Amino acid sequence: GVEPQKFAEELIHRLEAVQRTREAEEKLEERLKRV
Amino acid sequence: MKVSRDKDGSKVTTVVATPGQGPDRPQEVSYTDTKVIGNGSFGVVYQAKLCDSGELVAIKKVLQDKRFKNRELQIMRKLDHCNIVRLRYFFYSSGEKKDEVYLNLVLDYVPETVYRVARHYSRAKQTLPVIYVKLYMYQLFRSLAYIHSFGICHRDIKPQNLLLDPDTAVLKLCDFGSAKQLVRGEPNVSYICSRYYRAPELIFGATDYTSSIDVWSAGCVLAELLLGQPIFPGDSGVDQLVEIIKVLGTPTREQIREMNPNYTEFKFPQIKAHPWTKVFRPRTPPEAIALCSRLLEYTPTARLTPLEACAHSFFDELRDPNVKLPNGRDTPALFNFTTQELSSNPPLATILIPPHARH
Ligand SMILES: Nc1ncnc2c1ncn2[C@@H]1O[C@H](COP(=O)(O)OP(=O)(O)O)[C@@H](O)[C@H]1O
Ligand SMILES: [Cl-]
Ligand SMILES: [Cl-]
Ligand SMILES: [Cl-]
Ligand SMILES: [Cl-]
Ligand SMILES: [Cl-]
Ligand SMILES: [Cl-]
Ligand SMILES: [Cl-]
Ligand SMILES: [Mg+2]
Repeated sequence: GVEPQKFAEELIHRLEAVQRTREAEEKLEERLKRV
Repeated sequence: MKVSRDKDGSKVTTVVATPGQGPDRPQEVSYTDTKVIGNGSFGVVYQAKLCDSGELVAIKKVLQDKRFKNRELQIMRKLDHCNIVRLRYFFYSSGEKKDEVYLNLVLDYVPETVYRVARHYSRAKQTLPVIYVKLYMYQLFRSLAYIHSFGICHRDIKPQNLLLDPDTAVLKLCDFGSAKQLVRGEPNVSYICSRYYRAPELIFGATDYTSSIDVWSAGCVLAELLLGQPIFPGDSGVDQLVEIIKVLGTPTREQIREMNPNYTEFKFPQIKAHPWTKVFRPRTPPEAIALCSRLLEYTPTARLTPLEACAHSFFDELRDPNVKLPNGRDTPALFNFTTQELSSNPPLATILIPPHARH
């Protein structure tokens, strides 16, 4: 909906958040297995 | 609306109503034993008992508004299909407040929904047996093939809108309150359909979408039946698209173009998809997963049509002449296709109608 330029920015920002969460998830696995 | 008390002391409601189908000639309709069966922001659903026949009916009471823009009565008068709930009568009534006008849809009563039965199995930490998943999905795709042949798109396909008789395994699509006859070149509102079941091109704001948004919704329903919960549980409209992308991966530029060409130039982050075999439980039947992968496509024209879906190999067991319900009784009507129903792909009848049912 709304302006495509606005909606695309919000979607990009949220998808970047997904990438950061997934990357932090694997780093947490490595930290836990190191313990 | 007059009221009387019969023997057994029940409250009897008598109205003048118009038949849902056939000639426009009003008739007295009397019912009793009314109780609230469902709810909405703009109305109430009741169960009642017709006085002459004793049959249970449902009465959907919907508040009328000038800006409401509800095509529900007009669509329901036109529909006649074994997998769609039949309109027996309709009449208008007034509420307790001034200028409070209600449309009353007297429908055939069906005791359960796919949502309630699925939730019941889910709460018992169990999955619905696959034969019922085939039966429910097949009848849904059958009803979508019917309405789509008129250009009519339901736009709110979800488990709550799938009526269900558990004794017979008959499914009946209901709740045409969002339904519209889509006309090519005439735009349609993109904020439509319940969030968990909303096609991605709608979330992208496409107004030129087609009846394939229902096939995406059916895919969500099938996935939910296999999973035990909704597959795409978005917290909001944009989050719903994020939940979709978390499973299917980021749509390609060509898929974005097919959903909404205004977004083809944007470089979105590439989210790695979950493999289809990891989305569901290990013992989920592989044909159910395969069929689901052909419904939950980004590109709307790549989704199976409802007639093609009915012909998918996941439903082969339904076409077996030995197939019967687990309780013992035989399956409901499955192969009595009409010319209207088959109009999208008339040659497919040789696959949809097996020789034993041609007889
Ligand atoms: N013909 C019917 N027979 C029995 N129950 C019904 C019938 N129609 C609707 N209901 C019940 O009432 C609920 C609300 O009706 P429906 O028209 O589907 O949606 P809404 O809540 O938008 O009106 C449905 O989910 C279903 O549980
Ligand atoms: Cl803002
Ligand atoms: Cl762990
Ligand atoms: Cl609901
Ligand atoms: Cl058209
Ligand atoms: Cl191009
Ligand atoms: Cl990237
Ligand atoms: Cl896809
Ligand atoms: Mg509904």
